[PDB]
Amino acid sequence: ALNSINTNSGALIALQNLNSTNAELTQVQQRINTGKKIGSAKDNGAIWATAKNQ
Amino acid sequence: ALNSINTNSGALIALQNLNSTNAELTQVQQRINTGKKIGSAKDNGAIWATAKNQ
Amino acid sequence: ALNSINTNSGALIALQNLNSTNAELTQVQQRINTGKKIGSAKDNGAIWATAKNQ
Amino acid sequence: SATANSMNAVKDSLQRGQSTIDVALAAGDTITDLLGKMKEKALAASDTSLNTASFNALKSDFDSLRDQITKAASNAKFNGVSIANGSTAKLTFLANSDGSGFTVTAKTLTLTGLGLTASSTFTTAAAAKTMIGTIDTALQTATNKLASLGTSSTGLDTHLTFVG
Amino acid sequence: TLTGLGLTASSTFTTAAAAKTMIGTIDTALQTATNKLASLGTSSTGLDTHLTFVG
Amino acid sequence: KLQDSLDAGVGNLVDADLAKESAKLQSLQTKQQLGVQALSIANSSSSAILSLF
Amino acid sequence: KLQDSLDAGVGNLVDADLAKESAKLQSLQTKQQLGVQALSIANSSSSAILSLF
Repeated sequence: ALNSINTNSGALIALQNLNSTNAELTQVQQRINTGKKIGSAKDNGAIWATAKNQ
Repeated sequence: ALNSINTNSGALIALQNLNSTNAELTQVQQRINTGKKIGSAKDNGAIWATAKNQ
Repeated sequence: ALNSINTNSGALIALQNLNSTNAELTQVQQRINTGKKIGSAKDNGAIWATAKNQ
Repeated sequence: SATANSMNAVKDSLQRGQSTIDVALAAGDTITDLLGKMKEKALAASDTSLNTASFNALKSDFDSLRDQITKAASNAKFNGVSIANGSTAKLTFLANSDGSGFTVTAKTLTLTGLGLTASSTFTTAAAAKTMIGTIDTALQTATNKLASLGTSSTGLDTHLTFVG
Repeated sequence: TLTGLGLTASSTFTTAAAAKTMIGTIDTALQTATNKLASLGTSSTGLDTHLTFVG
Repeated sequence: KLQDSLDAGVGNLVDADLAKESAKLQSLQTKQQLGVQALSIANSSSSAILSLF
Repeated sequence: KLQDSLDAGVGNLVDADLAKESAKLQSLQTKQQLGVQALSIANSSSSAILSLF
């Protein structure tokens, strides 16, 4: 509703945006820790496989 | 009426003005949270699409 | 107005003055980074062109 | 008084339309990200200095991203109805108490709605060089479709304020 | 597993020529293993994207 | 350099100016409190009539 | 020399540019703090209605 006490749709959207920021922060921490932008097959499978074979 | 107990037209107008203020507050919260004045296709579809392609 | 809740003209002027300070800070950072007071054609086109030819 | 009471159903319909478009925009974020990654795959595969193994790896990534597009488009539903999975040409939401409609044109986000097919791929560097422009067109048409859905959602919200 | 990589539990070489052939055998095994792991990584990223959508 | 200029251009297109949003946020919070107070004043109009009876 | 060029090529393929990650890290930490503040503002919307009752 517009003046609801049961549902806070604005808080749900704010939670989604905070989760997006936290996921970006986790990615940057992995890059700082490994020194790699592609550190596993999850980052980019084709380039990861090429680098492994090379 | 002028001295009615069944209908409060002034309260209806006051409710409309409060809803306007609440919608503006929701917009500003989205801008603070995402850091974006155009964060989705709902804000401005043409500029959002241009920024996506770029 | 004088006691307005819709318009904060003093905040607009304060924002303009903060933007001026930020632009000066960006200029000084470019000078520290390049070691040059005239590092591009945007700083001073005539002296930049003379220095390029020399 | 009965006319004023029936506006509650009109408001319910307009809010339902805004929810349907919200689900479509959430699917469209996934699809535009996948299309940008596929363009990077085809762009890398068009280089002729790659060996065969690198080319095949890029092609396999491209096909897997293409299948994820179908997954994302097929799940874009709100209580059994969709404005983006291609199942209908338009949705019509209530505009007034007489039952006049507020049409929203459907914007298909499936592979066929984007100008692609379930078999789209490249087998050579020249085919990848062509696929670059194909994926460019697909991403452009997808962003235009999502821009129209966002304008429709803003129009529904403005009409809801007027109905109140 | 070894059979999924194109090898067997008895794979080996007994001569220099057999080792020269095993070079290419192990090359194929490493290539197919990296392709398999690349597909698993793409599947994991797809599951994560779908989880965001479901939320 | 071209990649950096394309990214900065996207930022020019879509980014918010947060120093300006801080002013808008404070004034809107004050406006919301005044709107609740004004609705409270409008709600009380019926009570004035009770005095006449 | 060929071994060194293959190793440098692997580094071109996968290594991070840490000077760029430092900027991303600082801006993301500021964004996380602002997101917590924005969620705190959204949480308080219900309290405004208590005044009317």
